[PDB]
Amino acid sequence: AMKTVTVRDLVVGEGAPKIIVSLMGKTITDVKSEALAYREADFDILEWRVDHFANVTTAESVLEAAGAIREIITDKPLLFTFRSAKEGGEQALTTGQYIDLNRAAVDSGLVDMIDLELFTGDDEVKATVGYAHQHNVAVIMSNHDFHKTPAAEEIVQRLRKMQELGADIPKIAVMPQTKADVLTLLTATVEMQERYADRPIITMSMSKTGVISRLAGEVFGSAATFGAVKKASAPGQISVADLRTVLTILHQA
Amino acid sequence: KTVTVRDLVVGEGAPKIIVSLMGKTITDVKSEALAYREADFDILEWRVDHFANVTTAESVLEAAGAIREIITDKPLLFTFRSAKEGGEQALTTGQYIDLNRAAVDSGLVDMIDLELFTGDDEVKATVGYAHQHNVAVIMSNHDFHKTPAAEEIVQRLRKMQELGADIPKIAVMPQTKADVLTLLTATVEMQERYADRPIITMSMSKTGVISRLAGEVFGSAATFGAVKKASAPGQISVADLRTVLTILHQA
Ligand SMILES: [Cl-]
Ligand SMILES: [Cl-]
Repeated sequence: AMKTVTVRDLVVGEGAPKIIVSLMGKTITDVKSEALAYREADFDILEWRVDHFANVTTAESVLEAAGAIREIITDKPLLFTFRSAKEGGEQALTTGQYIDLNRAAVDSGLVDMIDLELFTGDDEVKATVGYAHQHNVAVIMSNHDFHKTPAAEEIVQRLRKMQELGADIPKIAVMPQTKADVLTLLTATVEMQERYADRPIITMSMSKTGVISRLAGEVFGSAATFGAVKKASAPGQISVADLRTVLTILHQA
Repeated sequence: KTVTVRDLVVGEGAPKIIVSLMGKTITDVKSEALAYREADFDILEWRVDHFANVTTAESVLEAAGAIREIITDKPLLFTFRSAKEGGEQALTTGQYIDLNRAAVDSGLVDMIDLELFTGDDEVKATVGYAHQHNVAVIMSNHDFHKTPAAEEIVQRLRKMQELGADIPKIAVMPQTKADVLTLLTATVEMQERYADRPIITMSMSKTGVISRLAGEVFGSAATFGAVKKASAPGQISVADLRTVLTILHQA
């Protein structure tokens, strides 16, 4: 049976899917103005897309920015996410730099969760998951394909490997090229959820064509969904207000 | 291609909303029609099988007239849902065909619903008759216990086209979550390979609700909502249905 994941008092895996929004700021000044602009938006988890932050290799700066968000947004769990260039991110980093950055986030005491990419390297992932858990920081383990939708079987295999590597919440986002691809993503979601999952999972088919996948998580088994405040962090994200509207209708229908 | 009934263009843009009106007497029918005046829907389906005196031709056409007098700006779809497809009363094939012919000849309805499994010759003759009077035909099939394989759902939709349906329609019942996706697969396959007109598909119950919401992407041209009482499992409130369809259209 599926256990839930509680982050800064939000319980993920129960009830209606939770809404995650991404905050993107190049400088400390932008991060602060965006955080202020997000303050009153209707979402559940705040993801900080750190790869949008210039010169992330200056430790003191990343810390300062994290502290700035944490003081403006006091009522939401914070997810620290450096999306690698490999998986659609805005910046290149070495594996070493990537792991150091996430370990720095963990020991800061400022973040509730970190995002770690499944294909970073098994050894590095196991170690960083261990380090996170030792500091009471949850891990969303992710995989993204911005060009195509892999076969359902391959999608399920990846989500299963995320569980094996210790993810608190497995997450996969794929790009549909056809309408059938959207159904392939939902099939994988259902099969994973019904046969192998023992914790919450997050799945999505990107683009306007895949939008339905961001709304039907309650029936098909995705525990959270991404929405946009102003600009999307990945294609297909709709406004958090509209997202909450639909999720509530579906929760009570 | 599209199907235009009055100023409503079916097959274009956001899926159109159909709601069912159910009443046993003329007074019930008037009461419901008045209540529906404010609801936001596109096509009014009269579930004739709920009417208590369907074998009295004078009564049925008075009820239809009553509805048309009240709802003057929406196309009216005349639907006698047979007991064998989950409806409220049983009629012989002859009575059912005669009832639909009388509806067509009345000039009061814009569309009729004919069940695919009525009998090929009777269906062809009634389709021809409706068309001769400029009445559109939604051809339907329902299964309240299971979901046929995708290939059989497609075959049925294809047969509906062959028999001259203006709009093929199929409703199936999911026993599992995978069955909901099977209905959507069949909808996509039909739409992309065989359809040359609008189609309506739905997986019933709350479990299949996605199928009532995602027609713009997957290829269903209309969807049923409920004003106060559902005409089949899984229908959601018409207001909420319009909200979701609009959000999906504007995404
Ligand atoms: Cl996303
Ligand atoms: Cl229905």
